[PDB]
Amino acid sequence: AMGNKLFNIAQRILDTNSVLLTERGDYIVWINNSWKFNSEEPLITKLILSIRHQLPKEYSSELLCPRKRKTVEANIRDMLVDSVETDTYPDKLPFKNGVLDLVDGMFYSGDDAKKYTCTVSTGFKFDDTKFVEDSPEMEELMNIINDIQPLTDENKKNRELYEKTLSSCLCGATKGCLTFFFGETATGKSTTKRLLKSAIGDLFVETGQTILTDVLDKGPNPFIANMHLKRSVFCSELPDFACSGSKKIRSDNIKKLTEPCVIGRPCFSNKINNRNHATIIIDTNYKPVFDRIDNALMRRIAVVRFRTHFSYDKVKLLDEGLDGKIQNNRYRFAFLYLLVKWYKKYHVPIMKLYPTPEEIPDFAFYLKIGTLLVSSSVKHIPLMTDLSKKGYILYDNVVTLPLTTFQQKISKYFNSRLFGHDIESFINRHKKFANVSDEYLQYIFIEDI
Amino acid sequence: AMGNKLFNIAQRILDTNSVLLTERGDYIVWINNSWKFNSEEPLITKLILSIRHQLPKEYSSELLCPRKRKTVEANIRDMLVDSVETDTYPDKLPFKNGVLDLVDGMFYSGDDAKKYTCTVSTGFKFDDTKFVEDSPEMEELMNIINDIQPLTDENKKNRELYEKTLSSCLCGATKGCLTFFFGETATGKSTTKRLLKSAIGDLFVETGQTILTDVLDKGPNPFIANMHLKRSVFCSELPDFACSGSKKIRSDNIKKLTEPCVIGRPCFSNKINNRNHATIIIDTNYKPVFDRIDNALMRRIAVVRFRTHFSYDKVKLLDEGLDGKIQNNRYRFAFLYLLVKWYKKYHVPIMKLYPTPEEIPDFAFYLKIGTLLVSSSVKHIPLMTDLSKKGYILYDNVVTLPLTTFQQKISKYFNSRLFGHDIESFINRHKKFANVSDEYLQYIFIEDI
Amino acid sequence: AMGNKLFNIAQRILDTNSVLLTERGDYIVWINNSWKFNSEEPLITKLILSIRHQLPKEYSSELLCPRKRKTVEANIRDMLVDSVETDTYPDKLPFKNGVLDLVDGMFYSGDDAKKYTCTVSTGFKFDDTKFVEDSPEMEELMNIINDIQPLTDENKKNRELYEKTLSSCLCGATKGCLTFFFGETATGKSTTKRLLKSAIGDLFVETGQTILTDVLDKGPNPFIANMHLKRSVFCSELPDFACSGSKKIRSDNIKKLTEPCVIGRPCFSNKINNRNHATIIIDTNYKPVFDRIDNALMRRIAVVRFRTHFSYDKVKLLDEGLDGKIQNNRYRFAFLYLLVKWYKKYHVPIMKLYPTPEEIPDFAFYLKIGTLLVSSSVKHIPLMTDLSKKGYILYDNVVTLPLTTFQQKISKYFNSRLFGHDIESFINRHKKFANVSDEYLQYIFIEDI
Amino acid sequence: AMGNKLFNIAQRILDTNSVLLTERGDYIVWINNSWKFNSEEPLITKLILSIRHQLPKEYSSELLCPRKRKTVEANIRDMLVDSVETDTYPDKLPFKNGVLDLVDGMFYSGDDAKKYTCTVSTGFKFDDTKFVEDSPEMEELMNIINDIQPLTDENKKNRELYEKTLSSCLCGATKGCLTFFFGETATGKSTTKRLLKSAIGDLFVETGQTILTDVLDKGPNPFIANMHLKRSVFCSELPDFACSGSKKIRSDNIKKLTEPCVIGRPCFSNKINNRNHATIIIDTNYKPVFDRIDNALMRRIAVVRFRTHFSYDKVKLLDEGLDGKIQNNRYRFAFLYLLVKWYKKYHVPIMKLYPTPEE
DNA sequence: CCGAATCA
DNA sequence: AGATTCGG
Repeated sequence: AMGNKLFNIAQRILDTNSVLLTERGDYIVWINNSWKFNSEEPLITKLILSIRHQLPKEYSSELLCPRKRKTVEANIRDMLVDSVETDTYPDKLPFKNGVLDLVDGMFYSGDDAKKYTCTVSTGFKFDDTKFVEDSPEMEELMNIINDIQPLTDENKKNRELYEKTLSSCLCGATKGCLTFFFGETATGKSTTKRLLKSAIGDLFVETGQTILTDVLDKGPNPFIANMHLKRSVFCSELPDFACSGSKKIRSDNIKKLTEPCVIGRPCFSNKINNRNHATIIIDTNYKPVFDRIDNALMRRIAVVRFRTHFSYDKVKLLDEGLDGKIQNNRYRFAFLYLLVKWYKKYHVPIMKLYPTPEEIPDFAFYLKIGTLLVSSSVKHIPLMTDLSKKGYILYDNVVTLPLTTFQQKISKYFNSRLFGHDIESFINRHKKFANVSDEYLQYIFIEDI
Repeated sequence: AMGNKLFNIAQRILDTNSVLLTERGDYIVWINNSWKFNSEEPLITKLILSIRHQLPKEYSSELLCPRKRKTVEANIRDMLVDSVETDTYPDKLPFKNGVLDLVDGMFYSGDDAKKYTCTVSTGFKFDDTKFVEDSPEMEELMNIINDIQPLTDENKKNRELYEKTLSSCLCGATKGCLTFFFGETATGKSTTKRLLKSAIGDLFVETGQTILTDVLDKGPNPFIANMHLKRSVFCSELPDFACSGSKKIRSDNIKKLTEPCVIGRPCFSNKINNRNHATIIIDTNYKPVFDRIDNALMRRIAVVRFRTHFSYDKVKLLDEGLDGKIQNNRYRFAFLYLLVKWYKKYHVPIMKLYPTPEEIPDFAFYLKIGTLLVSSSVKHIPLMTDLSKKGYILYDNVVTLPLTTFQQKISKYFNSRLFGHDIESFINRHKKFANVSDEYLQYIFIEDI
Repeated sequence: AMGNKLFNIAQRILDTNSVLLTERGDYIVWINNSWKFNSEEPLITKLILSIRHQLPKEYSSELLCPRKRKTVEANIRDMLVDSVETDTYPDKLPFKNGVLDLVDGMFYSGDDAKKYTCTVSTGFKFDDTKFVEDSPEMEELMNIINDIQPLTDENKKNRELYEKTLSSCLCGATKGCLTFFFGETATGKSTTKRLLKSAIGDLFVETGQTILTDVLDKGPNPFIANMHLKRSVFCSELPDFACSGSKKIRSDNIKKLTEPCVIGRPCFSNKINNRNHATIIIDTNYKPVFDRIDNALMRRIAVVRFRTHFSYDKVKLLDEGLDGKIQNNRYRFAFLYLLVKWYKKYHVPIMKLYPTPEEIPDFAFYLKIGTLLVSSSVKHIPLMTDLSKKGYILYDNVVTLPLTTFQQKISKYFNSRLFGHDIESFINRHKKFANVSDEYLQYIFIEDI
Repeated sequence: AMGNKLFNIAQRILDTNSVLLTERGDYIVWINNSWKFNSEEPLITKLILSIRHQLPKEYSSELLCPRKRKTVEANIRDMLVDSVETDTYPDKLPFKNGVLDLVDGMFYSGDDAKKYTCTVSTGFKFDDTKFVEDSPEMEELMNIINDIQPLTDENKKNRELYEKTLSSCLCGATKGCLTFFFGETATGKSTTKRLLKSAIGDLFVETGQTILTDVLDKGPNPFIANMHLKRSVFCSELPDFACSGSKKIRSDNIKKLTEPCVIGRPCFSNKINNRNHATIIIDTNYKPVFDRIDNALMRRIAVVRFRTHFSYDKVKLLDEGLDGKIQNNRYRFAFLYLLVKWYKKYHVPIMKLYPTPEE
């Protein structure tokens, strides 16, 4: 009683694989060299209208009927059963004209880009003519970057880490180590953030201190929903941690933002499985203080220092008109080319995210403790023969140092007053009582081992 | 089994580009020289009925069928895939008869106005005959404005800032610096607000103190939904900040209302991406007090003082019948012409929004502190040779002044009693402890540098 | 494939302009000499059925089909594009039989009333036979009103203000000055309220103290939705303001209820633009106390005193059976005729709403202050030659009087103990500190000018 | 392309006036001698099916089709324009079999009851056989009432006021003076309340202290929404006023519950204008304490004292099995007859509510 | 293939 | 001069 040919048209459309069922139970369409997607409005009908010209005239004429078109859309929905997931590759950069590869630097379009299923995109059309190195904009932006981070051997490690972070901003996979941009106000962090935002378009997203000092998994969370399927996250506006009224960075939150699928409820929808592919960068003017510090957190945190003010390692004047050029996307393609070059230099063929926690006072204190306070163990029991005369008493098969002796000897390596709050917090977090008073921390000095 | 010509009619309609798919997934229509839009009811059918006369009789007759008309509407919906965004230009003033340019003062209509995609409009038809300068209404309104803000050299900067703010009320872009209307009751702020509202019609919107002292991003927020795609916002009814029971202006809220797309959930809809193009003006009778004060906030805030009462820099009598004339829109076109003249004088070709925070007691205190308490740095370490004898002790490579010395010397420049709460709050927000008692603030006097 | 004549019928119907598209995007119909309206159910089909007899038999027969009737309704919806606003005139009184003019006292019906677009109505049919002056009910109601408000020269101003307020209860425009009904319990305020309610039917609406002491703009607000497009509002049940546990009247709320379109979200709908055409009257047994007092509020507030008890300026007995007559609408048309007469006496041709704030203790205190404490200005600087010897010290080009002197001299005009809380609140709201202790209020006595 | 006869059938149905449009924008139907009403589901189709037999066979066959029946319903909706208000008379008592008049005591049914438009009803079928005076249940209930309130000259005023309040519980108009039931615990107030509830069926509604000490007009208010179109409200559970933490009775609330159409937002609906025809009775064991005292409140308050404890003015034994008879509706029609007799004694021809503030 | 029934 | 089915 209906059109048999409509199912044939649906089958032919699904042969092209122009519409796919996402793992989240959503539908995507391949229109205008882009994987367009909208949960609110099914774009299947729009896809049918787009690809009607790619079909015999006997079928394109039938597709003109909205009723028949909706019938074909329903047929496609029914046939599409396997919820095929997307956005697997981390080395492909989508555009409004297709996909650009980060490996060879070759940009794909049309069916070449259709082989890649990218739900999001950079938000603008790709232009290879502007995507060149021998351009005045490229040279100007290189000068700007050198101003922000000098190419000096003292800053060579810091500059290289900054370049690696910027290259990893293009990564489509999880970030295994958080990056901190430390410095003073207007040291180039904001300029770098604006340049990255202009270069990557819709892939950019920024947030404040909310996710860093508050529990994300509490009812709906717009921040987590926005951060899903992203390329880079900027966490600016941190408070004076040394002063009262400022919260500490929650290590639990930092460890939460390190998984491929970070949990968090969206608004009036069930999309808790938020895929985390974004490079999270923290902008601050002060050295952060964390509520909890451990080896895992120190291996999840890297710090980049900005040491050149623009009126430090150097002082220069401020360019007022450069902000307008950034807002005009004059250096967008130059920044993109620089990021591609850095990605090839560093992240080709494998992503690398190494931690640098030694640029934080509390982190440095904990690192020095760990280098000097290796935990007691059964393997350290045979050392009791030499450690008995040094105050270390064997308590429950553990080499234990008295709290008084520990506090006396911790003033030799650390300032007992500068680290007084830090030392007290570390003790309270790691002290144990023998009976009531022979308080000990299950750590051993290497000076006595 | 249906009409093949219906798709041809849809194609011809979309050739005219009379209907566009917004970035928010909404549909707009170009009817009666206006970009009409309604999410609740799709105006596509109404657009088809409007433009049926612009089509051959073979097609206009077919469009008379509501079923065929809905079929063509569905075809248009399917063909429209690219969610083209609108309202880009900040220099175009829409009307019910078309678009008026702020650059050359030329008003466009019909297809000339169709080139511009304005979702909102002034809410009334444009009239060039009333849009003249050599009119009695223009002279009367100029006299009224001079009464509100005298053309005196003492008030010349204040008057010019007020004129710049009024001209920027026509801006279709983000406001980079909040404006404060400070004064006493009935000093002309309400008259100016009413004149602007009558001049700009639907583009006007006003709000209370809710957005200034409360967190906007908390579930649904009607205020943010209303403020989207606006031209000017008035924030009146501020409390006595010096007295108890009155909240402080949240600097976080002020910084939130400074982005092109301010977040905030509407009512039973997903339009969190609220575009902010409105000039936010704050009406108050008292000098505001902020919970947090920083350089960014002071660069985001400007203050305009009203110094002429109407029974100050001058005192005059009250005109009871002027309110009726304002409500009758007698000076609507005169006010519009004055705003166009001011926009050409100031904002042509580029918008300018400079901060004036020095008209606020706490802001003035913080500005004087910043001029006198430049933060310590490594660049200031070589000054330790001269600063050691002046009480500045080098602590962790930071030039640190004792809290006692800081409090003693802050009474020389500031009244230690008048600013006692302010000084204490600043210290608590910016003090750091050396060990327990050598409390310091990482700032250096210039009298000793 | 459908009926071409259906569009012709729709065109003919829209020629009559029997259905109009409101500014709020709603549809109204002109049925039974009334502009019926319902957002929940479109009355267009009912209008088509009503006016089918006003069409040729070739069309009335076609309109009998519900499918064709719905088709014509959709055609009318599509053709109706201009969202024409309604309820402009304030001088027209709608009825269930048409519209009564307040200017000439002539009642219109049918197409004469169709020229007027009134969304609301009095809720009952008009009867000119009962709308007469030479009736026993009119004389009885005149006696009742004279009992409530004596026709005495002492109360002549109060009686005239009461009559003006009652006449303005018929106004279809914004009320520029709030009215207060002050007195004791059962002084005639409730009787007047009941008489007005019976006279005006659906146009009446009453509310409690919620809108006076609470913030209206907080999510949904049924009160604002009900008050829209109304003629009169009664705010009764005020607490003992001098005693604890009673909130103060928010001046912000009072100023909010003074605009043609008062904001406020309805329930599960977007009708925030609530048109305010109602005469707001406050019923209380105590003199109100406001959280904030200013010149604008005092110019927005009028007070009417009821000085005749019914067991004051006179004491009479209570009529138990008069309440039944009021509930039977016996004096409805007499009250309507009296209101029309008062409107012609006072509000013809222009509405007049003058403030009388001098009947409130705090308001009287502030009025006396303003008469005695004119604010200092540059125009008052030349008076410093005579004011220096009187304690007025010129501080920052402002004539400043010490707080001690101000408190000493404020006890001469005001009772420093009776107004002690009022004087202290005024000082705290208006005091300024020279350095810490030469506290001043920027106001000057006229005894020294 | 439809049938012409459907509009004619709709016109004929509307001639019978079996369906009416309420003032609240709702529809009511006259089925089984009752003005049935439902906003959730339009009962128009059911009414058409019911009255298809009252029509020529040429039309009943057409009405059998649900689609044609819905079409006729749409026609009726289009033709129904005047939102005629209903339930005006305060002297008519609706039932499931019709309406009983409080003036002459005559019960109406069918088209006689159709002339009366009652959205609500007593919730049970009327029975004149049980509605008689010479019944053992009537005598037993008279004894019970005399126990609750003695027929003594000392309590003659209190007894008469109590009888007037019980008679006014059947009033369909506004209550101009609130009535208080003062005394101690289990003095007979609960028994009288249960008897009234059993007698009046659905027309009864009972609440606690919420509406007496709190602000009614604050967002949705299910209590006020339920109180609409009611005949009597019982407000029990008043706390000890002397003890701290117990709120006082708000005079504003009392004045609010004295208008024909008391405001208040229902839940997810627009029924703010709630008609108030209910005789509000407050059950308490302490002398009331009010936030404000004034003549109007004193002119709005009536006090009835219960002075007979059932283990005061009398002390009698407890009848445990009487509650079972009450719940079995044994004294329902006897109580109804007593209420009608009291209404004729007091409220014929005019309702009367006189305050007693001196108590 | 035309008409009627069934009809978005 | 819904389309589509069923009947002629």
